[PDB]
Parts: sequence; C-alpha cells; structure tokens
Amino acid sequence: PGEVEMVKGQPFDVGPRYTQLQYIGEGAYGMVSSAYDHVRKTRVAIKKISPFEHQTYCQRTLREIQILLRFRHENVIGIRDILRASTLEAMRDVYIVQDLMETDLYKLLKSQQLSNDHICYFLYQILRGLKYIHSANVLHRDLKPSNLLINTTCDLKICDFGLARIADPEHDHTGFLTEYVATRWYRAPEIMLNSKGYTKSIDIWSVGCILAEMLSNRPIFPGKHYLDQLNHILGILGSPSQEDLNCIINMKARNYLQSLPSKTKVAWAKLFPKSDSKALDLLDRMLTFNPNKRITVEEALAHPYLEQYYDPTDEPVAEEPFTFAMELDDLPKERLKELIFQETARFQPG
Ligand SMILES: *CCC(=O)Nc1ccccc1Nc1nc(Nc2ccc(N3CCN(C)CC3)cc2)ncc1Cl
Ligand SMILES: C=CC(=O)Nc1ccccc1Nc1nc(Nc2ccc(N3CCN(C)CC3)cc2)ncc1Cl
Repeated sequence: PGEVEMVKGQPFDVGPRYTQLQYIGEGAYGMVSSAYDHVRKTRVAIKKISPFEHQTYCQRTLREIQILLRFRHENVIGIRDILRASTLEAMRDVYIVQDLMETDLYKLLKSQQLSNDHICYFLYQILRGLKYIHSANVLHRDLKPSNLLINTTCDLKICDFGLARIADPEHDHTGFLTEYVATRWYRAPEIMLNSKGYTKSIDIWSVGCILAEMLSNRPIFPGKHYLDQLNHILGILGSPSQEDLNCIINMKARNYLQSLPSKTKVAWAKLFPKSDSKALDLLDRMLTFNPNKRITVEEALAHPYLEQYYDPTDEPVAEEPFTFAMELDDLPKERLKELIFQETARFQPG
C-alpha cells in the first residue's frame, strides 16, 4: 500500500488518488497507462511525460498542455488533471490525466473492415473536431489513425497536439526536401516541395489520407523514406498541371517535378472500386495536389457524403484564436520547464 506502481519498469508515481495501473502504449518520451481514479471512481488514462532533458520535448509538452487546457469540445481529448512535484527542482516528469478511450482508429482498421456508415460517421466527427481546432487558428499537423481515439459508443476524439502550431501563412515557404517532424505517410506533397506546414490545408490532406485508409484498411501513400513519400503521392495524383507548377518557384522542386515522366491522375474509382462515389468525391477534394484548391473543413462538413450528420448549429467553434510566437521555439529548456510549472499550477496540490 502507498507503493509506487511500476509500468514496464517505469515508476508511475500517481498515488494515492490513482492506482491499479496497466500499460496501454508508448511514444518517444511518453508512456500511457490506465488507472483507477479513487476520487471520481472510474478508470482513466494517465500519460507520463519525461521531457526536461530535451528542448524539443519541452516545446511539445508545453504546446500540448497550453492548447488542451484551453480547448473544450466533444471530438477533442480533454485534460482532466495534471500531477507533478510540488517544487521545480523536484519536477522530473509530468502526468496528464485524460478520459480513457476504448481503442484508436489504427487498431480498429487493423482488425476490421468498416461499413460505409462507420466510415462516414468517423469522418464527420474528425471534421467536426477539426472545425473547432481550426476556428482557434490551431493546426494539429499530425493527424493519423493512431491519434484518433474511439470509445465503445463510436465517439471519436482527436489527440496528441504536441506538434500543433498557429496558422502562419506569411512564413509557410521553405526549400525543397526540408526536414519535417510529422508522420511521413500523412504528409502533404507541398511539405516536400516548398511548405513548412503552417496552413490549414495540411490537416485537410492528412484527413484525406485517413479517409482513404478507412475505405481500404491500408495507408494510401506508404513512403519508405522522405522522397519516396512524394513519389507515392505523384504516382496516384499524376503530373501536376502547368497552373499547379506555376505556383511552385523553388528551382530544385520544379526541376524535380519536370523531370518525371508524364502520368495522368489515377481515377479514385479504380483504386476504390467498391467505395461510395460521394465519399470518393470528398476524397478527391481533400487530396488535391495544390494546397490552395484543397477543400476547407467547413466545406468538407457541408459535402453531400456527410449529409445525414451535418448540422452547423451543433458544430461549435472556439471562443478566440490563439497565438504562439516563433521565439517560444528558441527558449532554453529551463524556461520551457518554468512555463510548464506555471501552466500546471492550477491542479496543485494532489
Ligand atoms: C492521444 C494520443 C495518445 O496519447 N495516444 C496513445 C498511444 C498509446 C497508448 C495510449 C494513448 N493514449 C490514450 N489512450 C486511450 N485509450 C486507449 C488507446 C489505445 C489502446 N490500445 C493500446 C494499443 N494501441 C496503442 C492501440 C490500442 C487502448 C486504449 N485513452 C486516452 C489516451 Cl490519451
Ligand atoms: C507524375 C509522375 C509519375 O508518377 N510518372 C511516372 C510515369 C511512369 C513511371 C514512373 C513515373 N514517375 C516516377 N519515376 C521516377 N523515375 C523514373 C525516371 C525515368 C523513367 N523512364 C526512363 C526511360 N523512359 C523512356 C521511360 C522510363 C522511369 C522512372 N521516380 C519517381 C516517380 Cl514518381
């Protein structure tokens, strides 16, 4: 009693309110457990984050905490509680308490073919969530099936906001083949050509890839390495039009694109011969090569595919947009640590 429960050889020091911990899964500097909450008498998810040796991990922890404490929406995961030591020097890790969900879309797509009904309704919930996120000018930037939690009543919640940023269209440009952090398979084509992923179109692309994946139970663009990802995308979308090329003036990007043999766009109905044609039309508009011609989240919700669920009076938006200065990303990790201490203060003490 009063012990420190181990999860996979890692102490999870969340007693006495939270006990009976079981492993759920891991990310790069994070481990998630389920636990019993003795105060609310229910099982919860607890994420242990140990970020304070790396500036980039600190950036991501603060970013996710600042965003999720300020968001409240049915299709976005909430923060219920945060535990950390009483003093800054003692604080070596942070525990984020969240609603325990049954599964993720990744798991579900590995285990079963979805009906059209389920595909449609998951897509709607993803877009409903994303409307709220984008209404605060926040970009998720890492939407994929494993970042979509699902419970036993088919409720879906978006999670993992560690790579989120504010839409910043004035500084989106970068060079050809610039390094990128988000999961390769869900990266839009422009990430590899001229874009830092600072506009809302990059989340729409990822949602397109998720729809494709829900229709066929496999990733649509599974690149084996950075450039291969672009090549997979162009293999299906075909040779960009001249109008779309003329929006790219990075010389190396254009010359790469212009070196490829001519190829016409593959008909979605040929890749997805047994899918609803309305779903394929929406997929077409989400996976457009040119980010400027890609459908917006509002337009996607209004699309005929989602018509059984579409209800703009029941699709709320955030109070107010958010701002995060570029200079945050240059703060020493000791300063990020103090901001995480501050942001988590309102949940003290145990
Ligand atoms: C939301 C992003 C994130 O933290 N994802 C993640 C990754 C691994 C483990 C847990 C987890 N987060 C949460 N999980 C749940 N519920 C839940 C998710 C996944 C499973 N399975 C474990 C094995 N695979 C990772 C998928 C199936 C079970 C339960 N609830 C809340 C959070 Cl934050
Ligand atoms: C939109 C573009 C597209 O997908 N078109 C295309 C059409 C046919 C085959 C491949 C491709 N594209 C790719 N091809 C390459 N490299 C490559 C270079 C030359 C050739 N030739 C050599 C001689 N030529 C006469 C025919 C084949 C083949 C492949 N890398 C990446 C890709 Cl994505």
